[PDB]
Formats: sequence, C-alpha cells, structure tokens
Amino acid sequence: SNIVVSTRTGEVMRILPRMHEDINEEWISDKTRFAYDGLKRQRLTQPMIRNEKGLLTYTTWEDALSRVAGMLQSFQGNDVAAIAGGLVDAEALVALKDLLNRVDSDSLCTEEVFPTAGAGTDLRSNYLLNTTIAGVEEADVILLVGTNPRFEAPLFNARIRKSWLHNDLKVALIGSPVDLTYRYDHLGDSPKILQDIASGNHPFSQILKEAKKPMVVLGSSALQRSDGTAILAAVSNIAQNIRLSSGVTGDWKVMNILHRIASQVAALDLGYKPGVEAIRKNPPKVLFLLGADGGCITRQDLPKDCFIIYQGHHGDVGAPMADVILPGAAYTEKSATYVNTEGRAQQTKVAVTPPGLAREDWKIIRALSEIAGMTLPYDTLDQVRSRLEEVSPNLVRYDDVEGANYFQQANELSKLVNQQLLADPLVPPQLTIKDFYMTDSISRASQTMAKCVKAVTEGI
Amino acid sequence: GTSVKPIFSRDMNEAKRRVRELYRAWYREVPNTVHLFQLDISVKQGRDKVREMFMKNAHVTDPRVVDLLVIKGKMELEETINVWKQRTHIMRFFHETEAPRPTDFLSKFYVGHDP
Amino acid sequence: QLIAVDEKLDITTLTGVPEEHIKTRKVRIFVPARNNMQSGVNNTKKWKMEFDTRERWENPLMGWSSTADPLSNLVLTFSTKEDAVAFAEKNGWSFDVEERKVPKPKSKSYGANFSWNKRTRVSTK
Amino acid sequence: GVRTSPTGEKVTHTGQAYDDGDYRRVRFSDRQKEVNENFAIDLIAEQPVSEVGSRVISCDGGGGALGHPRVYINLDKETKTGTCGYCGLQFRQPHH
Amino acid sequence: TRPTIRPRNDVVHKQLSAFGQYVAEILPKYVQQVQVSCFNELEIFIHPDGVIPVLTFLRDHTNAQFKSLADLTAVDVPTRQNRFEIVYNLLSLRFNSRIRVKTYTDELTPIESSVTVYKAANWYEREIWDMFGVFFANHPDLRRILTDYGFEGHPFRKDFPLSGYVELRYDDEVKRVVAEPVELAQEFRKFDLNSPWEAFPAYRQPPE
Amino acid sequence: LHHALIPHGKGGRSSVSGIVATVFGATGFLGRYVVNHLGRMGSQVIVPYRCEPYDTMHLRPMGDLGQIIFMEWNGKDKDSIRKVVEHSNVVINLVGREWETKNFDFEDVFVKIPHAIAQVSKEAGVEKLIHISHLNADIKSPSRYLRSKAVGEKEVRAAFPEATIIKPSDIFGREDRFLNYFASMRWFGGVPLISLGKETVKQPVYIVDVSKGIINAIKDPDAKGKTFAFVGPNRYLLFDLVQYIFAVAYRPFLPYPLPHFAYRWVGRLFEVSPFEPWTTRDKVERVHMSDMTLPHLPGLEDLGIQATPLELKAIEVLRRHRTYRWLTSEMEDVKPAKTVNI
Amino acid sequence: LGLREIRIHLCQRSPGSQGVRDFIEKRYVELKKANPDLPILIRECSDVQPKLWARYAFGQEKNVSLNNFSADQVTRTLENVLSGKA
Ligand SMILES: NC(=O)C1=CN([C@@H]2O[C@H](COP(=O)(O)OP(=O)(O)OC[C@H]3O[C@@H](n4cnc5c(N)ncnc54)[C@H](OP(=O)(O)O)[C@@H]3O)[C@@H](O)[C@H]2O)C=CC1
Ligand SMILES: [Zn+2]
Repeated sequence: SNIVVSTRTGEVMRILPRMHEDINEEWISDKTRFAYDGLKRQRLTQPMIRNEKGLLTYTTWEDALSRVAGMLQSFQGNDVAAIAGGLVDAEALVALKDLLNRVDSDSLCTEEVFPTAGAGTDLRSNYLLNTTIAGVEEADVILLVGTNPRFEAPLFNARIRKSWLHNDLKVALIGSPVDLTYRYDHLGDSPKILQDIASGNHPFSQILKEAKKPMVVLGSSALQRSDGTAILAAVSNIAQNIRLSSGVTGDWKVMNILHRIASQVAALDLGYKPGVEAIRKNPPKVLFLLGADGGCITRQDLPKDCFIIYQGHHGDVGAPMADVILPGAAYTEKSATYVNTEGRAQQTKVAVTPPGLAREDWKIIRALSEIAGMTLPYDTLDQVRSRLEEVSPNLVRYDDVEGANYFQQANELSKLVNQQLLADPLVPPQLTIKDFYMTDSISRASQTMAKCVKAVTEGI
Repeated sequence: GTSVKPIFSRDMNEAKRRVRELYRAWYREVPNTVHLFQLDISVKQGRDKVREMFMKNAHVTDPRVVDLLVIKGKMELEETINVWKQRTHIMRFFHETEAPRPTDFLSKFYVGHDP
Repeated sequence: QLIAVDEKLDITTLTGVPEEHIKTRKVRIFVPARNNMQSGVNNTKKWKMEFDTRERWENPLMGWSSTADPLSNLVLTFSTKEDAVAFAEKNGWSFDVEERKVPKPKSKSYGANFSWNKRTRVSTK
Repeated sequence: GVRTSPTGEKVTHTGQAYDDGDYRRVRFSDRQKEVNENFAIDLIAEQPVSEVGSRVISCDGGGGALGHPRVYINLDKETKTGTCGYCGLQFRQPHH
Repeated sequence: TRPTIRPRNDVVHKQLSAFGQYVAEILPKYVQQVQVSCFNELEIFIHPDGVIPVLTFLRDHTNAQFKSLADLTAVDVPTRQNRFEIVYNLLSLRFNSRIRVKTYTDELTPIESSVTVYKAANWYEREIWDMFGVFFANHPDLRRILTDYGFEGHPFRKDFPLSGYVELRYDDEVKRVVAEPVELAQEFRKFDLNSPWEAFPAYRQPPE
Repeated sequence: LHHALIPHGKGGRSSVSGIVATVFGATGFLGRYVVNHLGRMGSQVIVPYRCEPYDTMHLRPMGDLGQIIFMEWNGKDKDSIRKVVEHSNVVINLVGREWETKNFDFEDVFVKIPHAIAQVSKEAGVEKLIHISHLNADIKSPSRYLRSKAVGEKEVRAAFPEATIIKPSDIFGREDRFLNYFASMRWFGGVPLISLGKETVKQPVYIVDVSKGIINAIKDPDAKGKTFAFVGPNRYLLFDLVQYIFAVAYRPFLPYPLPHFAYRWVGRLFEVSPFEPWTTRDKVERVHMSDMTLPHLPGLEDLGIQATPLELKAIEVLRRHRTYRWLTSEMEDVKPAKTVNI
Repeated sequence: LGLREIRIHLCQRSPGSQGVRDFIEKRYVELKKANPDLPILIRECSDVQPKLWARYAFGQEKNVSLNNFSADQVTRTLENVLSGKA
C-alpha cells in the first residue's frame, strides 16, 4: 500500500494513506497505520560481538566487520549460507546474493516455502497474482484455497468485498470457515475437494466452467504445510481445466498466488531459492541472518560452533542467538525497492535517518565485501539499481504490473512429480482477529498492537 | 538557429582569448597581492591556486558561460587589486581550517549516513 | 546577432553551489498526494521538486533538531513536468519523476441504495 | 510534589531526569537545576467536584473574557465526572 | 458594499486604458501587451530589445513625461523558460501618473543597461546582478553591491537556500575570520500553510 | 557506547563527536590550540581554570552553545579534580610552568599534580588519559625541569597504566616562548651563546602538529599504553637556528660566546624577579642541550600527520618582530638555514 | 567450468525478441526436463534488447546479445553455453 509518512524534527509522527486506485484505493489496514510506534522500541543501534563470557557487548564497525570477514574468508562454498527475512529490500538481497556468490555459495534461502518442483522460480507467472488487485473487479467467480484474505491481505479482501457488493461476485472458500466480511460458499476444508474439482464430479466445477472470466487464488500460507507441491499441482490442474473447457478467453490469467511477505517476491525474482530446506540438508558453518526472525532455524539444526551473523533493525528471536549483530535501517529510513504480490516494484523514500550507528543494509554488505577482499562493483545506490536491472530487469520499472503468461509451461512441468496430498484440513495461521495484529518484528515491538490484542482478547 | 545572442564572444576562440587575458592578469597580480595582504603563502602557492581555480571549470563548452565566468573573474580581480577584499577573503580560497573529507567508500560508511 | 550555440544548457558553474550538493543530491519531481484528512483537492494542481532527506540529529543543549545540509527546506513549484525536468537538467541535478495520479471517474447513483434485488441496497440511512 | 532520582537530581513535572551515566549532568556542576515545584497535576487534583442539577453544564474557566473559550459538558454518564477540556475542573450530577 | 470594500475609480481606469492604447500604437515594434489592473495601475509588457527605446520615449515624449524612475527590480519564476522578469516603475510629475514596464530574460541573455536614460538605474541594475545574476550589457561599473566580497551565488533566487551554503566564525589558530559549511543548531522548520480549498473562484485556471 | 555519546553530524561546530574532554591547563599556549581543535568537531570541553576568568575569555568562541564549561579548581585539592573529571571520558593534562614559583616547585607541577590527576581519573572511570612530558625527560638530566618530567611520567604510568604519553620537543608557534625568546634577545644587542651554539642540535615542532597529534591520539583505539615522540622534520644547530630566526626578523645578528658559568650567573639574576622571569638557569640549561633522538618511539607520521617544517611557519611568528621597513617582506626570500640531518 | 544459473531477458512485444519468445513457447519445457536442477530464470526487458546471462562459479558471469535471433539460433547458443564449448 502507498502511504505518506508524517515526520517532525527527525521523528516519525504518523502514517496516512496515499491514494493509489490500483492497490489500496485510499485505505490502509490497521497494522499499516498503527505499528509505526514499534520503530521506537527494541532498536539495534550499535554493532555487537560476543565477549569472553559469551555476552553481547557493543563494539565498532571496524571490529565487527573484521571479525565477520575473517570468518567468511576461512569458509567457502556450501558451508556459507544466508536467510532473508520478511522486511528486506531488493538492494540488500542482491548485495548479499553477490557477496555469497563470491565465495561460491548458493545456499541463499527465504523463510517462506514455495514449491521448487517443475517450473518453480524460473517462470514469473508461477508465483504471482497475475489477475492483479484491480482485476478482481472484472471477475464473476473467485475461488480461495487455504487462505484468509481478511488478515493476510486486508486491502485485497476489501477489493473482493467491493466487487462482491457492486459486481455481484460469487465467492467460494476451501479451508476453515473463517469470517470474511461478505457471504461466501464454503465447499469444505479437506484438500481432497481440490482433486474432485479437478476431476469434474463436483457441482462447483460446472460453475467454474460456465462462468466467463473466473479467478482461482491460492494463498501462500497453504504452501508451508509439507505438501504444498501437491496443492499447487491440484490448483494448477483446476486452472488448466478451466482454461481448456472454455478455451483461451484472451488475456485473463486465471491462476493466482497471494503472498503475505513483503520481501518474498523480490527474493524469488532474484532467484533466492525459496524455503529453508537447503540449510537443513547441508548445515552451514557461517549463517547470515538478514532480518530472519521467523525462528525457522535455531542452534539445534546447526553444527556446534556455528558462526551466526544477524543484520536487522529490531531485537527479536533472531538476534540473541547470533555471534555478531550489525544494525540495519528500518523501512522508514532508506530508499529501497519492494515488489508487490502482483510483481509491481515500488521504491521507498527516506523519512528519517537510521538511529545511532545503524547503516543502510546494502551499504553494510558492500563494506563487508570490501573488508573481506572481494569488493563489489557498486558504491552508489544508482549502481546497485543498475545491478538489480542486470539480475532482473523488472525490478527497475517502478509502477509497471504488465507481464507475460507462461501458465502452459508451468502446468506442463507441474505434472511430472505427483507426490500425494495429506488428509489434514486446511487451517490458516490467521484464524481470529487477535492473531492479525502481531505478525512481524515491528509489530511485536509495538505497544499499540499489544493494546489491540489485549482489547480483542478480553474486551470489557 | 536557436535565436541566441552572445554577451561578448561570438565563438569559442574569442572566449579562449579572453580567458587567457584574465589568466595573464591574475598571474601578474598574485605577487602584489601576497605583498600587500601580508600573506604567509609563497607566490608559487598563490599562482598554482589560481591555476587550480581556473581548471576547476575547464569542462565548459558554452561560449556564453565562459564569458560570464570571465566577467566574474574580472570582478574578483578588481576586488583584489583595489584591496576591497581583506586577508580573510583571500585566504577563503585555501580552506585552511577545514578537515579533509574522505572520498573512499569505507571511510564514508564509517563516518555517517551521508554518501 | 546569432551565434547558434549547439550545446546542452548547463549553468552549474555559475550558480555558486558546491559540487557536493550537485553530484550527490537526488531531486524528486512529483504532484503531491492529497492530504487524506481533508477532501479539498486544491493542493494537487502544481508539480513540485524537492530534495532527498539527510541526517537530522539532537543538539546537545535544549535537545533541538539540528541539520547540516542547506537544501532541506527547498521546495520548488512548476506548472508542468517538462518545466521541472528542464530546470533540474540545467541545474545539474539527477531527478526521478512520478506521473500524476488522477482519481478515476466513479459511477454514483442515489437510487442504487434502494435496489430491489441487488446487494447495493443499504440497511440504514 | 517533586521526587528525587537515585543520583539526587530533582525530577521535573514532565518526568525528565538524566541517567546515572549521562554526561550532560556536568552542566549542573557548580550550578543548579531549574525545576518548578508547583506540579499542575496535583494542584488540579485537589480541587473539589462541583455538583450541579443539569444534564449539561457550561464552563469558561472563571473570569468571563479572562478564561478559556466557553464549552459545554454532558453529565449523563453516572459512573464518571464531566471534565473540562481546558480548565480541568470536574462536574457531576447529584446521586445517592 | 459600502463600509469595508475599497471603492473603485472608473475615470482613472479609462484614462490609463486610453494611454496604454496610445503607447501601444506608438511603439508596435516592441510592445507585446498592455494591462490595467483593477486598482488602477498600468502595466506594459515589452520585448527585451525595446528597453532603451520605450523608456526613452516614456521619458521624453511631450504627452508622456516620466522623468522619475521609482524602482527597478527583477522577479524569479523558475517554471518559465525566460526565468527573470525585469520591472521598471516610472513616475510622471507633469501628469501625476505612474506606469510600469516589464520584460524578460534568462540566465545567459544580457539586457541593455538604461544608465543613459536614468542615472538612478546605475545602482539598481547592480543590485539585480548581485541578487539574480542578470547581466547588463553596457553598464559603466557593474559589480556586487549588497553581498559579501567573494560571495558565490545569487541569494534572491528561488533555488538558493534561505541560510546559504557557508557561515562565518573567528578561528583562533589562524587568527582570522573563516568561512565553513553551514551547520544550524536548530533547522528552520518548514510550515505547509496552504489550504486545500479554493479561495478565489475568479482566478481559477482552465484544467486544460 | 552510551547513546548520548554517539557521533552525529558532519563534524562541524554544531555536530556531535561523542567526546567529553577535561583539558587541564587549557589557558596556556598548547591548551588554546587543543581546545580549539576539540571545539571544531563539536566535542564537549570542560576547562578547569585557576586564573582570573577574564584570562579565559579567549576560549569562549571556540565552541558552540553549551559545549565549553568553565569550572574552578585547585591543584592541591583532590575534590576539585574529582569534580572536574567526574563526567569526562577523556582527560588531557597540559599543566606545566617553565619557571619555579614560590608556591609551586617543579615537583609540585610535574609530579604531584599529574599523579593526582591520573589517580582521580582512574578512580572516576575515565577511559583515556593523555599526558604531556618532554622529549629530553631524563632522570639524570642536569635540568630539574626534565628530571621532574621523567619522575612524573613514571608516576602517571604507575597510576594510569593505559595512559597515552606524548613527548614533544620545543614547540614553536605564535604564542611560543621558543621562537619569541630568541627574537627577544635583540634588545640586549648581543646574542650570548654557549660555545657559540655550535654543539647544540634542536628539532622544534609546530604547535598545530602537536594539537592534531593529541586529537588523533584521542580517536586512535590502539594508542592506549603507547608513548609518542613529537618532533619536527629537520634538525638544526643552535647557531644556524638563531641565525635563521634573526634573518627572518630582519635584525642584525651579533652572536658572541659566553662561558657556561657566566650564563648560569646571568640566569640566576633574572630569576629573582617577583613576576615571571625572562630567563632562568633551568631555561639556560634546557636551551643549550641537544635534542635526544628516539627511533624506537612512534611519532607524528604514525598518527597520519606530516610534520610542518619550520621554514613554512616561521614568518607567521617572526613578522611581528620586524620593523616597519621590512614588515611587508615575503616568505621565500630568506634562504633557509642548513640542516644537520643524519 | 561449473555453471550455476542461466538468465534469459526477453521483451514481450518488440520484434527482435520474437525468436526468443518462440523458443520459450516451444523448446523450454523439454530443456527444463533435461536440467532439473539448473535455475533458468526467464525475465522481461525494456524495449532496448534481448539478452542471455550465464553465471559460473565464484560469481563470474558473461552475457550474450540475442537480438533478431531465430529459435534455432537461441537454442544453439544456449546448448553451447551449457556444453563445454565457446
Ligand atoms: N611550550 C613548549 O615549548 C613545550 C611544552 N611541553 C609541555 O607541554 C605542557 C603545556 O605546554 P605550554 O602550553 O607551552 O605551557 P603553558 O605555560 O603555556 O601552560 C601552562 C598551563 O598550565 C597551568 N598551570 C601551570 N601551573 C599550574 C599550577 N601550579 N596549578 C594549576 N595550573 C597550572 C597554567 O594555568 P594559568 O595560566 O592560569 O596559571 C596554564 O593553564 C606543559 O606541561 C609543557 O611542559 C613540553 C615541551 C615543550
Ligand atoms: Zn474549564
């Protein structure tokens, strides 16, 4: 969502909606509006290392960077790995990718799983919301699979409600009977229904077939349940059956994936190997936690004496388990690139500067590369954006949502491996409004969100 | 075309001629300035400072901009000849009380957020 | 009479700006967004040019907010995007431009509030 | 109603006080710290509650044109006292 | 309408309009536009080449004897291709009237100096050059007048920052006053005072 | 790093360098330069003064609003020393008198006061302590000045183990006693030199170089227990040095040899004055003693500083001693003196 | 020696990318089934030019212009890149 940050005398005072007719349309969600006060708490302001007693103590940039460079020079290849967080910009992502490639490492991962079978990351249409947010006004049938749009993407759910109210949309849900703000048709929560819909026996399948311009939306939250490949294959089969029975209607892009992490699409566009399984199958000796506060990898999944480097802006679960802490900048304190769930890249502007000794993320990575001896070819933000255009050119068009449909190839490659589903009901992580507020690192440090959780839990 | 009118010089050559005249005048004046203002610099220091100030904008290819630069140079020379400038104004060309800002990436990263 | 200069316009050497604030600054050319607290649209008519934000710190006495760059309050107003681009180009600044965001026309109808069979019917007034 | 920090420094009504390791306390060496001892919150707390027989009352701070803009306070809520936005005076409707 | 509204004067409006038409007829080679504002002020917009003729006419013609130059200043409008707008204000004692002459220029185009027409312009033009950077062609002695010695830039320019670029202080090590980059203890606080609602419908511009 | 002590700004007057310095003896010759360099960066300076506050007025414009704080102290009182360094994270010691006075002998000024400062700073938790001694500081030296300097340096090292110690050699500057002292000798009309000054070697150092060395030693992490020798680039014989000094001042040079005993006797006569002595037996001993060479100690070049030669910054000091006739003479028309370099 | 990734940048409306487009339409899937572990990213260019990037070990990477190429040309240079030739 497009916002206006109102600041006074170098302090972020509030967040307001900024009109964008195609994304948020004059509205923002409560988390977008009221979580800004978490930027004043639990901030990482200085570099920190481990002292003789194993405690974290402040140090200078030279000392921490030299220690990290010395650890990085010793290990090369598969022993070096990196994990990206949920609030990471494309510049830092590409800088870390290049730095780890300089030591012949490819163990770059994200905290969210996306199926790597078949086309995987190669085809951009495979992991995007191809219909786009503005396209929901043109559909008449939408099927949501294993997601809760109200909390995972509140503005997307508001768009769905607008289409439902004005265009008489028909909505069906496969998953837990969560309370969307509108009335939908609950087909059930078993994943097996998908196969039935892909078969043709189900009543809903006929509706999809006879309805021109249908939409099928699969939430990313249902791709982390150890069988997301099978669910994705079944949903792609449903989309293919739609595209075949009615033929190609033109440029409609039935298939859709709805993300909930702001750094995921940029990472995938940079080829960042989604999922943390690569770390588990080949444990590393130098771990680069780039804002990774999901708790996916703890010190029990790593070998003894594993050197862990955390680079972020908040003290959270991922911080105190590290050996060196490098203070980065929050999203309000840098001009950075984030890619939408539709693939629309946008850039932030600097509201205030990072507190204390915190620096820009890509600047930290570039300085580390210089100190380690494998200096990177960019010193200016414009040069880093040129590198981004080299790696993936769609990251420098800052309002373009256009793309090409490669659904045929992805569907063809998804048919190769057909690993079975499991008989577990699709349950979204966001079951109740109390789970909506505190979801990421900035929210958990916020006091307003604590008040909101306490109010929605024990109302009175 | 472009319907542009010159200040003094019609082409590049006349502008270069005026530039060389201004350079000769400044080169001549430097020793008298050093004596009158009781500066602690040598004549060679003043002359190479004049050369550096001339070369600071040696990339100009527009005769009008060159003419305006020569006019400003004449203004400064006339200010220095008539002792309208003081010792502080003359020494402001040397930045003697300013710490040298680093130009490499690592020092700038160490110092602050300014690129 | 007419010298017919065939050079791109450039006045960076005449403006007295230090080269630090010419080669390093990044200007932003945009139509400001409407203040969402109000409905008046009179502040979204003209283009504006501004500079990137620099460091502000807390001054040790009185805790006031200090700055070190001179262009922190500089906001210029232009009638058209081409004029702002020309000004930025001739002043040597590197710019980014964002196209104007015009709100699309809507389809309002008072009778739709009382529809016989459509969901747009309101339950209160 | 002033307090004292562990370092022996008076705490102002805004609550500000220098930390133990804060160097800025050196500015008070051989000098004093300016603190106003008449804390406004306690002073307005000791004022009694006015009892009036109306659902809506008006307050202008006292003195007419020498007070604050005249405002109206609704007293229909029973478990709470109407509080003036400007003056801070409290009003209530008779009960019991 | 009576007590608080400024009263209009139609006779002076008619006289000024007639004289503006007279001047425009006499000098068609240079006069581009004529205006009479509603508080009875007459403005003539001319071409830059006509500064010396028009003024001379307005100083010497028997029907128009403007022997006094009240003011001469420039206005900076960055959005225009010709940035600076030169304004001459003339006063006629014989006819007890005032007239205004306007012309335009850019950063590099010089304008003929009018010291031959008016001696008073001698300093005024200097001031313009000091604060706007407009060069006057045949000025007998053109140099900075208001700014400091060796002061770079022209302060009365819309892109010039309010506090400038350098500030002065006495340094004891060198025993003189030195200039250093400006560093304010408290930054000037910018206020956004413009109302989002239109105030005067009469000046509304077409939305193209 | 105590957030309120995190550097901020471009390093200017209003910028914060995160340094809190207590500069003992800031009202002297080196102290003013040190305070000026500290105040340029936006550092907080605490000036302990014992003199008339009027005599500190020249230090007021050196810092921003509230960045220079003046406090009264007593050398023999430990509580004042505790009061003035209780909040500083660096303490610089520049206390020193060139002559002995009736209330403060050389032992008091160079041994007791530095030891007390170091002890109180260690007890107060001060991170860094810069101490200034002499290059010629020897325990066997014939000068009580240098013997006291050596003893006090040993005591400071014993009391503050991580103290940076700096040994300059005959600093010259606008307010120096070294350049002026030789220039001042012209009033007598004959320059008395022991052995014609042909067996004394001097290595004077510029004042700005010493101040920059102190500042860079404050900001250098690996200069805790180190000892630095601050000396100039060139070594001169005393005769040639005085010749160059008189040539720059455009004064007639009439040097004559004076026996050591006679110079000592003359020094004693000057010493009797109630006011500060023009010269003293100690000054005679120090000014006719060759500067020691210590190749095993780091210097200005190890702190990133290129020492300024005397021939570049000598006219700015000696132009005041010229008459009206030569007042406008340039800098590069003196044919600099010969240097006995290795 | 060891290839790590392939990046193909093609514009979706320019004529010079047409052959590349045809390649991805026809002979991409087969390639993906011949290299199941090789990341072959397909991205979109602005109207400038189509290009093919290839990254090797230790961050060394080289680029080839594919302007006005045919589908046979595209597959030929691609199999040259995968093989130990050119
Ligand atoms: N000057 C030189 O040539 C070089 C000097 N360095 C050393 O560096 C130090 C400072 O140098 P410099 O600036 O030239 O000397 P100054 O005489 O100019 O400075 C003396 C400072 O120390 C203070 N001070 C002196 N005696 C006492 C005392 N008994 N109690 C309290 N304060 C006192 C003075 O205070 P106040 O003025 O108020 O009396 C004054 O602030 C000295 O220790 C000196 O020995 C050593 C090599 C040579
Ligand atoms: Zn009241």
